[PDB]
Amino acid sequence: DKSKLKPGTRVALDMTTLTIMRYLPREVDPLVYNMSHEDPGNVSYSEIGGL
Amino acid sequence: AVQKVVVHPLVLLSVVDHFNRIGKVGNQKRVVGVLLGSWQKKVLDVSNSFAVPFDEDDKDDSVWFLDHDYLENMYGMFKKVNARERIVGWYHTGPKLHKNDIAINELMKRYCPNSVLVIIDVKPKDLGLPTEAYISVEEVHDDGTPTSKTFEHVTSEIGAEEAEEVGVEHLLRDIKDTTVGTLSQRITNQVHGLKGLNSKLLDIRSYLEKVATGKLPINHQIIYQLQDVFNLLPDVSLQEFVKAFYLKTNDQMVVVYLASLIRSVVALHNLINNKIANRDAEKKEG
Amino acid sequence: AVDTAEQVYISSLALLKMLKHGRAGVPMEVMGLMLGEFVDDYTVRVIDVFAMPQSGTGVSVEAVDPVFQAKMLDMLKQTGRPEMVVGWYHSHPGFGCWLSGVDINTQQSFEALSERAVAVVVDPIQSVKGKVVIDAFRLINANMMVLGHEPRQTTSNLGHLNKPSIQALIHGLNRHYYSITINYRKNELEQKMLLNLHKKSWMEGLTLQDYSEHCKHNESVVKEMLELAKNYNKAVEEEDKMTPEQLAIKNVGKQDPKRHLEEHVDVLMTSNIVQCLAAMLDTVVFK
Amino acid sequence: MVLESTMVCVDNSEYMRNGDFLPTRLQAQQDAVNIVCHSKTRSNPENNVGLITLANDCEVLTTLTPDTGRILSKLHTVQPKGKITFCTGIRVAHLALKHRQGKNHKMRIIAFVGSPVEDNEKDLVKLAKRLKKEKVNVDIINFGEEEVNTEKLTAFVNTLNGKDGTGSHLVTVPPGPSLADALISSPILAG
Ligand SMILES: [Zn+2]
Repeated sequence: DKSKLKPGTRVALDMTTLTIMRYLPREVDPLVYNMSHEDPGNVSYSEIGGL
Repeated sequence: AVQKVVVHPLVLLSVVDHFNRIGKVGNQKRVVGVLLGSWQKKVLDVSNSFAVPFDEDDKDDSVWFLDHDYLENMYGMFKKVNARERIVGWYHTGPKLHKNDIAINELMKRYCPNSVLVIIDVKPKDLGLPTEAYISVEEVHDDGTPTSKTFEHVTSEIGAEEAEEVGVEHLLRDIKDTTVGTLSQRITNQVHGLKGLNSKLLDIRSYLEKVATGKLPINHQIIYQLQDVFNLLPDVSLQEFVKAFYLKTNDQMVVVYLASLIRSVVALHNLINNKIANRDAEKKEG
Repeated sequence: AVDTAEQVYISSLALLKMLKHGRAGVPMEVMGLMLGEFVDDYTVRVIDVFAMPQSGTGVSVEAVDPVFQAKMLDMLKQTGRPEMVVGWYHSHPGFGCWLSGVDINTQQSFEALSERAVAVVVDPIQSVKGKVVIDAFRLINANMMVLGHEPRQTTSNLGHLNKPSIQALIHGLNRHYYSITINYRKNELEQKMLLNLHKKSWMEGLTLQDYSEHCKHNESVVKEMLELAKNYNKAVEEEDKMTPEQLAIKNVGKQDPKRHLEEHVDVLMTSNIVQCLAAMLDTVVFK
Repeated sequence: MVLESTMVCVDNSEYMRNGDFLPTRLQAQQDAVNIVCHSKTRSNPENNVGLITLANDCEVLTTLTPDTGRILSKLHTVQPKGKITFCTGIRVAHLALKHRQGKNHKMRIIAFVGSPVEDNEKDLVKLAKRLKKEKVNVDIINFGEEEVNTEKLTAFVNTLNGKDGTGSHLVTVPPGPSLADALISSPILAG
């Protein structure tokens, strides 16, 4: 699908012959993913008071 | 419905090698096989083919056999090694349009909707292209039996491919009339094209031979086109077409005069570039 | 023994099979089978090649299914004519040609079947017209390399005619396999029917080529040909000056009027004369 | 085992169109074909059985295969209706017999007639001496109803086993709608 290789997208290559094998979606580096969903803190508006 | 076809040298040789590999039959055999390929943008394409096991006898010549086990298994193999590749139609070796080639297409029309045929040549000599392709219609006129399954020749050409041109141009090494200058058009269509008009000229002369002697259908659907030709014959030398011609050309030879006029100045400048080269070489070198 | 004068004959069709199937799945090392008559101790004549579909994704050579080649071997048996498997191939795509360690294994599985099996590498990128590049190979015994003994006993000035590539020389080249000089078999029965059919116009030069825009295009060249000739009235005048080698290196940033001029003179010339003569024949031929 | 390739010629003509035989003519000769391909298959795994007809349209309904399931599926709703043409049954048999897997195999055909024929004995004696020159051994088994005493058929099989052939057979139809298994019990026991 050579119509789908946009200027800007992220793709995979070959090591030896150096050809394009597969288009890929966008990625999210480790730092962010471990910024996303690591709070199991379940405090509520009931606990806070005064403001 | 389908505009034109594209034929590769791989299938083109790939009939002929089969004609060799049954060529030990000696007596009589036609090569019949299955044509494979795609078609896109209403442009027919042909990529691959093979041949079916096939025999025929002249006594009671309405009997034919296509091994559908060989057909299903080998096309299943070809689908497996290439899912992009698929069926496109068929071909027979086609010297002179054999009789079973009216319902071979009906035998295998359940595979391809526009199950197209290809007629080729095994003794190649002509002044044209020895590749033919018809298309099935069962068109209805307005007299006699209507629905008549008549094949109709769609135009044909040999298609190239960037992969196969390496092998084609490698297998030529023989003659190549490149440096297409003022000469290559003169021979690719001005010498040869008049002979292209010669055969189509002679063809209606050969059909014309029924004057009181030949076959039984007289004219009906042949002479409206011929009468249309003789009506469509062009204008004679009376008008401005002469003065527009004369007028036309007269403009073109101006540009010819300018171009030839500059060419001589170019070569003269090269002569000065030569003089400077040899003179300042004689006294310096010695 | 052999005399490095083996001289493989092949075909006129199998080259097309090798480039097509080697080209369609080109970044993966595709493969298939070779199929021809095995003539005498020196030569071999491999007339046909059918390919094999892959096993899975991955750049390698997969495997061989004797169910599949057992059936496909019999399809032509009950349809065309019997042949014999002689060799096999794979495809170093844009590499050149040698034997990998994976290649030498599946070769080694085949030489035990028939001692004169043939390894073949196609390279469907670095070929353009005269350079097809195949260079069929076969293993040599490393046992004799342990013996320190020279095999293959040249009796003919036929082997050392092509110099080996430096990359295959880096690879197993002369320590595990040898090259074979090959050529091709062809006939005028094929030569005519591929020559006479590849590039053929039909009745196209018997046309008039956009009769309004012919003179318009003629204008559309002459107009900038004027200013290009003004540049030719610019570029001559720095002669009787600095040396023409400096008038060679110095002209790699800006265009010259000379070559660019004599291009357009040719284009206008052959553009006009064809339309003139082809315009004038139809006056005679058509009424 | 022994080299042959069994080619059955079924009868889908328009005189195969009643329930005179007890289940169905179609099911009766169908199951007869099933047990004789059990006989040829279970006497020889090499034998493949495909079916042809000798009607107006002599179609290869099933390609010559050692399978039987496609044969069963096509014999389901086969629609046996159309004009018989026996004279092209010879060519549409023998040319497939040249299309077969190997000419080391014995050319054996069984042929089913359950309709009146309109052939010339000159035509089937040209095709019959054609099968003499082609060395072809066909045992023809008649079904249904027929012109009594196989008119031109005794002369055909006579001009098939003639000239030292003397081993081909012609099983005529008994015109009683009985169970056809004992009717064909003789060629399956000995050809
Ligand atoms: Zn490799």
